[PDB]
Amino acid sequence: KLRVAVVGYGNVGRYALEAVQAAPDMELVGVVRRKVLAATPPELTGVRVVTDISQLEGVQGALLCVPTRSVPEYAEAMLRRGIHTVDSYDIHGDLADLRRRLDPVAREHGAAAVISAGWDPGTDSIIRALLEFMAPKGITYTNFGPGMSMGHSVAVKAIPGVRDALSMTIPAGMGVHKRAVYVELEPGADFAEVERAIKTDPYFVRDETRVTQVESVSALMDVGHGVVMERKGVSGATHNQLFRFEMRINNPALTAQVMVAALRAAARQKPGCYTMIEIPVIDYLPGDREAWIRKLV
Amino acid sequence: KLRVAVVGYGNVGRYALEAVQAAPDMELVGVVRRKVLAATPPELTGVRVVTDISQLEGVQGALLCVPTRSVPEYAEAMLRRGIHTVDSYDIHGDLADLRRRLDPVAREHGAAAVISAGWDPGTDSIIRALLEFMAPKGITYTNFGPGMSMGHSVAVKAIPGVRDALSMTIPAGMGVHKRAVYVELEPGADFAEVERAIKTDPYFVRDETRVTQVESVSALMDVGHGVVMERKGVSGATHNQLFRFEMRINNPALTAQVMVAALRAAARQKPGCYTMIEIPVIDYLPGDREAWIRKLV
Amino acid sequence: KLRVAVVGYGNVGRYALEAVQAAPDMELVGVVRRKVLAATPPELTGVRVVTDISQLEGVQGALLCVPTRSVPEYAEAMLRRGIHTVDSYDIHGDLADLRRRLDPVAREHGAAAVISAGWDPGTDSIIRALLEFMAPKGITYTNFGPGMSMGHSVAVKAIPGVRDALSMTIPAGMGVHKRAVYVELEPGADFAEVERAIKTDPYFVRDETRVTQVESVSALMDVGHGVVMERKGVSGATHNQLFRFEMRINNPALTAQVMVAALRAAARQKPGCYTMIEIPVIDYLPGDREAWIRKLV
Amino acid sequence: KLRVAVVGYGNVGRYALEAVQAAPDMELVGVVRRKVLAATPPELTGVRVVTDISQLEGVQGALLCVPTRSVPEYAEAMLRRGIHTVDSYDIHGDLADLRRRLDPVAREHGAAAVISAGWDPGTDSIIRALLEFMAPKGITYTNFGPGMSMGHSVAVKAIPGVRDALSMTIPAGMGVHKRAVYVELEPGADFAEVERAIKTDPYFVRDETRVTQVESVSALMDVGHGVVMERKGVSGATHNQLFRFEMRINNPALTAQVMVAALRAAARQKPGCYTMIEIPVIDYLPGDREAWIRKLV
Amino acid sequence: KLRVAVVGYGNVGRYALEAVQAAPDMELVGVVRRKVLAATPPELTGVRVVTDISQLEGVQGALLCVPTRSVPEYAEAMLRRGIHTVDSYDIHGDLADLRRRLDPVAREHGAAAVISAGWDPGTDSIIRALLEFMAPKGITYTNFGPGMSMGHSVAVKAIPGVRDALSMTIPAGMGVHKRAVYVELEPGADFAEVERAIKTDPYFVRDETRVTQVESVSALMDVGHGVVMERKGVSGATHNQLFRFEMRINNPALTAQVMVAALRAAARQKPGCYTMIEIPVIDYLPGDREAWIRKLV
Amino acid sequence: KLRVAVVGYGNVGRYALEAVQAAPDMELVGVVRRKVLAATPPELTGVRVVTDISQLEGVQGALLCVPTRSVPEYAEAMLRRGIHTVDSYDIHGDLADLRRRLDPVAREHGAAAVISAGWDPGTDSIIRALLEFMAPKGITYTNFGPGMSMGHSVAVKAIPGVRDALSMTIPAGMGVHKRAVYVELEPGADFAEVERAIKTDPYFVRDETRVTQVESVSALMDVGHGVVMERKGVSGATHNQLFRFEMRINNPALTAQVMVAALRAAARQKPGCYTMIEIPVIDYLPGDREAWIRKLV
Ligand SMILES: NC(=O)c1ccc[n+]([C@@H]2O[C@H](COP(=O)([O-])OP(=O)(O)OC[C@H]3O[C@@H](n4cnc5c(N)ncnc54)[C@H](OP(=O)(O)O)[C@@H]3O)[C@@H](O)[C@H]2O)c1
Ligand SMILES: NC(=O)c1ccc[n+]([C@@H]2O[C@H](COP(=O)([O-])OP(=O)(O)OC[C@H]3O[C@@H](n4cnc5c(N)ncnc54)[C@H](OP(=O)(O)O)[C@@H]3O)[C@@H](O)[C@H]2O)c1
Ligand SMILES: NC(=O)c1ccc[n+]([C@@H]2O[C@H](COP(=O)([O-])OP(=O)(O)OC[C@H]3O[C@@H](n4cnc5c(N)ncnc54)[C@H](OP(=O)(O)O)[C@@H]3O)[C@@H](O)[C@H]2O)c1
Ligand SMILES: NC(=O)c1ccc[n+]([C@@H]2O[C@H](COP(=O)([O-])OP(=O)(O)OC[C@H]3O[C@@H](n4cnc5c(N)ncnc54)[C@H](OP(=O)(O)O)[C@@H]3O)[C@@H](O)[C@H]2O)c1
Ligand SMILES: NC(=O)c1ccc[n+]([C@@H]2O[C@H](COP(=O)([O-])OP(=O)(O)OC[C@H]3O[C@@H](n4cnc5c(N)ncnc54)[C@H](OP(=O)(O)O)[C@@H]3O)[C@@H](O)[C@H]2O)c1
Ligand SMILES: N[C@H](CCC[C@H](N)C(=O)O)C(=O)O
Ligand SMILES: N[C@H](CCC[C@H](N)C(=O)O)C(=O)O
Repeated sequence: KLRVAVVGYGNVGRYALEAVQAAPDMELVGVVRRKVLAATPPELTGVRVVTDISQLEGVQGALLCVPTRSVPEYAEAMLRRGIHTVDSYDIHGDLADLRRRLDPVAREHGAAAVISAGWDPGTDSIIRALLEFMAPKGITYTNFGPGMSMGHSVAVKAIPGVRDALSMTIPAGMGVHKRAVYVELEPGADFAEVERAIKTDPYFVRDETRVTQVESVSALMDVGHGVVMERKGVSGATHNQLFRFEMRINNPALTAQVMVAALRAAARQKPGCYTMIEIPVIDYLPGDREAWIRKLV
Repeated sequence: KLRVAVVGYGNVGRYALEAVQAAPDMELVGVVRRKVLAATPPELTGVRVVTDISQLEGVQGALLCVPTRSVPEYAEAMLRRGIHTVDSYDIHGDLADLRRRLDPVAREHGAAAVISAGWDPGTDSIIRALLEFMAPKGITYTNFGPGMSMGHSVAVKAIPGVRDALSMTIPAGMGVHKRAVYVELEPGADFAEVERAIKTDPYFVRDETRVTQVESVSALMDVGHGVVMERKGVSGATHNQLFRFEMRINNPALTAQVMVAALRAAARQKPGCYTMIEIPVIDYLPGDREAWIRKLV
Repeated sequence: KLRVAVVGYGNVGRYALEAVQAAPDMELVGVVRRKVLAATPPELTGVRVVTDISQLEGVQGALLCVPTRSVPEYAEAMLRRGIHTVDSYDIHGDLADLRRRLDPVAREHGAAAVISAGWDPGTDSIIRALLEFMAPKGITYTNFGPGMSMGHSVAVKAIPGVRDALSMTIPAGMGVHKRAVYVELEPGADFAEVERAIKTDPYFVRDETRVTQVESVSALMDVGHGVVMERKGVSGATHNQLFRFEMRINNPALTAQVMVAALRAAARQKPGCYTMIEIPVIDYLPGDREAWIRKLV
Repeated sequence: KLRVAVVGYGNVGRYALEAVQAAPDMELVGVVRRKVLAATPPELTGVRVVTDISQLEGVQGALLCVPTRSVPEYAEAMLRRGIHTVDSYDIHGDLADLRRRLDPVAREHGAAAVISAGWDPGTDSIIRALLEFMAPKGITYTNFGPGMSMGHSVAVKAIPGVRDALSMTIPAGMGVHKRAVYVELEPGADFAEVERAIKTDPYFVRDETRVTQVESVSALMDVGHGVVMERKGVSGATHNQLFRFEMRINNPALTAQVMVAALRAAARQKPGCYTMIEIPVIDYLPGDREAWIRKLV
Repeated sequence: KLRVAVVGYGNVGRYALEAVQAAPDMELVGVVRRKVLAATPPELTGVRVVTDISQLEGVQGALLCVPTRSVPEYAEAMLRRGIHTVDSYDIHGDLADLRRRLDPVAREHGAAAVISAGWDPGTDSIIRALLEFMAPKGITYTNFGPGMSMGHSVAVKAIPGVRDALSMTIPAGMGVHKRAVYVELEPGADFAEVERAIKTDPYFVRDETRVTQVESVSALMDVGHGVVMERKGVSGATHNQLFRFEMRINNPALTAQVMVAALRAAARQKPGCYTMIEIPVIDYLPGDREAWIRKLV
Repeated sequence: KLRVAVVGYGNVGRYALEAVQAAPDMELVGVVRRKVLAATPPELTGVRVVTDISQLEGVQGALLCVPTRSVPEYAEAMLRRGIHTVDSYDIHGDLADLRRRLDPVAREHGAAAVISAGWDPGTDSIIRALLEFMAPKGITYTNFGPGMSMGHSVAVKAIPGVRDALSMTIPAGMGVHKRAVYVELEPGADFAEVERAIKTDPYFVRDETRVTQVESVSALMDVGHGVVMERKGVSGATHNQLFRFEMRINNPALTAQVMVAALRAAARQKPGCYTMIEIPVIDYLPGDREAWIRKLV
């Protein structure tokens, strides 16, 4: 029923299309791309592809599957048209500001926006909140990898001279990580300059980063990723409460599925902007509540 | 700030008291017990203890730490007084109905009730809900133990002729569980009788149960418990997404802590009755939302 | 490049197509299906689809992605046309016999056939052989699941009255397995008779099998599967040598990828029929040998 | 049976003898040592021990259990006498070159040579090849230890001044390793110079190496070793395929057992030089093929 | 039966009190504190609390739950009074000397002293001793954490300017540890100064230490800790024997419990001073030996 | 220095010989066998083998490596000659009686005896005692396997008609085990009768046992074994204390090494009989105590 459009046909966008088609409560009106070539990708045969969302039926919701750094602008554009929006904006240091920014825009145009709705930020944030209130005193650790960071990869591919890139995240334990970036340079690019731009990027300035040039990125790339979140803390006055959550998943696949759920929820909220911990988890499930209560609680 | 009362001073009740005292946004007005002897238990020295909640300040919320089967009547009594209530009612097949029964009573008295707010039902429910929407197709398994089930223990304890009892839950894998009950009989009691009663209790009727008489239950009892929840499912059209969540904790201590977070949440809801998946996870955290968003998302 | 055709567009066939397309030394000529409807599934847009392999260019090799019980007939058909063939025939009981049956047919038509080339039988077989000669004395245990057995699922779907079916394999440990079948019955079929047919099928008669009728098989089905192969044996006269191999993979995806490698190898062999342990592992890698030796040995 | 001689009665040689004695298809003709003292070690009682392979019956195959840096010369010597040879040459850097060097010598004398046939290089190489074709895209990580590297230990023992030495390999993760060397110095030798020689030896120059002088190497030495080989890759176009192989074994025991199997295979090959991935796995099993197919595939 | 006194009411002291009360063969005569305020802590309601052990019954044994560096003087004082003593003195390099110093003082006053009786030193020592004689050759590694070190915390706490502190121990593997100190400073204190003092404390001088100032230590502190002890060694002439021991426990609670068992043991020894490996493990069990032999051996 | 004899040259006995030769504080005077053939086993060349201990020098201690059921009689024989004795008598239900039986015999002849000194009973008993006093309330689980039980194997080999046997122990979790016995029958034996005798044996009457006839036991036999002992209990009043100990070892190898340590200890005790929990663990280590204190505590 909910009419949706996938914006940005990249990694997450391609899985988003599949997530929307499998969804029992949604309808894929079309796909919004920067350009639409005469050669139609196999999986888009029979799918409406356009350069502007307005040329797409009566779109009520949009999955913003574009680069994180482009999320703010797209989000505002869709919101100003009264279209609910979901994105997986992953900059932890700024998403709280983005929410305050989109809130009024969303409210004034009678729509809802759910930002940072991937697995991290996203579902892992809900997990961190659970662990936070289950054992208030202590420390939580979120260890990523080994795997591909779609966000870091996009930032490297954005560097001039980079034909293609793979940003891998390696867990060093205790919340600390190391990053290995493999770059496929364009003919004429200067490795040293590309290395400088990578390490200077805010995405990379806080972690030990190692850049290596390679002949082929696709030969080394696997979009799989994972996480291990752990907490050793106190329940009331009771110490040594141990919690552990782990995933070994297809990064883009899970992100897109989560984004779909967040949009299902966005369409149920009062106009405004939300992060995933501000929405009752039942709003992420399709259909009436009763059945989910009996099945899950 | 929030004035609270712990109702029922047993296992969970003891930890509930500690959980409330450690919470930054709550004040423990007192403890409600069926009886108050002249001999004051040490941890209660300096704590108001009465047989009726009416003799306690201006109690705004109450943690119902009484037997599961006694929860319905207690919740209705506190609600009819305008007191928010939280309980850890653990009968999965019935809780949905309990929610529908308490909803109107809660609403008509301007109060909010959060039922089944322990770790399972409770937080494990929120977890199951996440796994469900992160990968809509497939199967989720919840394996408990090895550990003590406070609920099953209470049930056995109530049986006539049982001086004390320990109900252990053993994980057989794939969601199947074996139950081992260690019962300490009262002088001159019919074992075969107690045994028969145990096996046919709705709490035991569905699982493979073994009963063994022992000289001392306290010599064998440890209130530790744990869980392993797993899901192998499909995100969109992408198969083999793997998720795993595990806990190894003091059972009653976690439950009491979760109940505390839930009551905090209850005081923030519109009058009515809710299960934990019907509340935004951030309302379980004390204080303003903004800081929690920067820290967790 | 090796001109290749995919026979049977089911689960394995779907991934097989993707496997061939990604292969650097192969060209996908077309797909052979029992029938070709006017409605072209998206992924087959631009792909030649016929009902007889002879209407496909100059096919040199064929991937028999048909039901295991149909493999012998397809293989002979293909072999009699000078086309190398590969299948994932999974009946351990008599695959050795199939090999003896196809050997002369393959030799007399100047073609090679590599049978039972999935992950088990297939790659797991090579692993069992290594374990076997690395520690000649002791016992090997191959534990499957939890996951979907594509072969058992196909067998159940073939029973009259079954609309759709899922056969999951559960590891009981020590090489023992339990099978849980979920069936979506056809309007009118009798559960009891379908259940009897499933339990007595040669695929299930040797394992504790449980059958359950469900409303939706697709809601529970995930094609992921896995294995844990272990061996505690003797090297020479030195006891307690410990080996362990494990996989958590997309079942049909891996099967098809292996079939492509097996076909690559098939084209390099003398005319005849082989199992995977009768072929040097290097023949499964594309291109000249030298590079793989330096990279892998 | 295949008449076999063990060349080099060191660690590997000792287990090699036991491996041959347990082999159903082999006969131990004798052992070749640099010298034969009048004091016969217990285990060699009844075993013919000479200084030149020609004084051994009619030896058809030889296990070169000599230092890796001595292998090329021994292999050629043996091959020039029409004797099939097997070694565990472990220098990954140029074993491919050794193979090209021995190929003609082996072919021109009608004998077969299987080089680098230990567990790594050796069996682990076959495993890396399988992983390679099961999931063509992604990266493989081979993590060693904690344990004793027989090869690095031999190199250290060869340095002037070293009375005895132990070189342990420590897994740092992601294919990275740290090496901890324990040396028992000869009366008078200088630690600083021995330390320098160790650290700059080609065996150690590529890894973070630490050297420590000890009073007794035998007190710390255990020949056990292990490995964890992992791969997260793509099958066809399906990402996140997870594979893991692990062993906890007696290093030299396994090495010698594999060498025996490699020699068994060597005798079945056309004259020439091979690595283990160039030989069908079934040639490593004793006796007719049929039985192994039924038992393993 | 055995009349006991808990000396020092801090972390371990609190649990020591609980440990003594639960022990079947002991009576808690009282608690010795440097000061006794009019405000009686709830758990001490009904417990005799004094500033000198002479004001407590006929104390026969004392648990010295005071800072490690204060243990020597306290032990000598209790011993000179004929009181058996147990402590958890954790300085590994010094304890042997402490044993030689307390031995005569203990003997000349007809008392027994068991030093360093926590879990490490203490029970972990007994464990290391077993692994040592079960496999005499090889190496044992003791990896602590993640968790809080009561000892290191006390040390930091004592530093001038530190209001409160949390010393966490992180396992780097192979016996190496990283230390993370979280310090809550007193108003107007020099961080760089406190930081400098910490890093040079004998407790910290040998390991990689990081110091971080925080607003609240209690918000981060959890007294849980753990350990993983492993040994790969030789039993006789048989290599690769693998042993592994792990604990995940409430640090101060286990220590207090072990100290209780040790004191029980102390009252059973000939006058003098002992470490835990110098006492038959059965003297740590209450009551007659016969039953323990039937139950444990 | 301590002069020792190995009695019974079977599995444990052969490793016992090696354990004694590696021991720094012992001397192997000889081996006592029921018979001594003209053909000397390789490893006994240079070792004195006789049919009666009296023909062995000045034997001060003896390792009784004979069947458990023969231990009582041998133990008494050696003790009556003033020879310390060690055995690995594994019948848990009776060893407590055996101790009371040997005690007076040992004392009257001025010797010491350490019974049930293997790994279980033996070192695992010491482990169980530690866990018992570290957390008094709770339950301990000892899970064996998969592996070979030397004791059960001996009992089956003792059955008339059994040419050779392998008794494997499989862990079913929670202290429960299953037993798989593989028997190689003599020509003429009756499988049914052998099966009856196996299942009737006290060694097998308390566990689910399955007997299978096979052509070769040596083809399936691996003397490796292991254990996982776990405890979830209370330290004082603190619940959920988690402990876990695991071993993957050469069964006979470890048993013999432990027996050697027990004898080293036996020679340090006052005349009498002991189980391993009645001896300070330091007495199991060679040489002066001081060094072990500084190294282990
Ligand atoms: N858990 C999380 O929160 C989480 C997880 C995974 C991913 N993510 C986020 O997902 C974002 C996208 O990932 P991806 O791998 O799909 O990236 P991608 O493959 O580059 O796809 C982005 C698509 O947006 C469009 N696009 C590219 N550059 C653009 C630009 N500069 N301006 C406007 N549109 C542009 C393109 O689609 P068209 O060519 O069709 O226009 C492009 O294919 C990442 O930045 C990452 O931060 C977050
Ligand atoms: N490791 C292993 O060795 C291993 C692993 C996985 C799978 N396998 C084998 O793979 C086989 C196929 O699995 P799958 O999941 O791909 O089955 P599937 O999804 O049912 O597809 C089989 C295809 O075979 C073609 N076909 C030809 N004759 C058929 C017939 N008589 N009945 C039904 N279909 C027929 C059909 O394609 P068209 O409609 O296009 O004609 C059908 O879609 C299984 O039987 C299993 O034994 C082996
Ligand atoms: N996976 C693998 O591929 C793998 C694994 C394990 C070991 N290896 C290889 O095995 C090789 C041997 O290991 P090891 O532990 O058996 O060494 P070792 O204990 O030192 O024995 C080597 C034997 O070689 C003979 N020898 C002939 N020439 C020699 C020389 N020039 N210097 C010293 N000895 C000489 C000696 O026997 P005589 O005294 O009887 O002449 C010596 O005992 C290592 O170099 C290692 O690279 C490979
Ligand atoms: N496995 C082990 O061996 C192991 C494990 C855990 C802990 N420990 C040891 O336990 C020791 C104590 O730990 P904790 O956490 O209980 O420390 P704590 O919380 O500071 O308690 C020590 C108590 O001793 C008294 N005290 C403090 N400073 C003193 C001083 N300067 N002189 C005399 N008395 C003093 C105080 O009790 P009053 O106020 O009542 O006088 C204080 O509460 C640590 O030093 C650690 O080394 C050893
Ligand atoms: N943790 C433990 O407590 C533990 C662990 C492992 C083993 N064990 C015990 O070790 C015992 C022996 O194990 P094993 O594998 O060495 O058995 P084994 O291989 O049969 O060796 C026993 C030896 O004693 C002699 N012997 C055999 N039968 C005898 C008889 N009926 N009367 C007198 N002597 C006899 C023989 O030596 P000769 O031919 O040289 O006379 C025989 O080789 C087992 O019963 C088991 O209970 C205990
Ligand atoms: N921050 C983690 C997880 C990022 C997940 C998602 N934001 C992505 O871009 O892959 C990383 O560095 O891998
Ligand atoms: N009771 C356990 C361990 C026995 C260890 C030792 N007593 C043996 O005979 O192997 C079993 O059934 O395997």
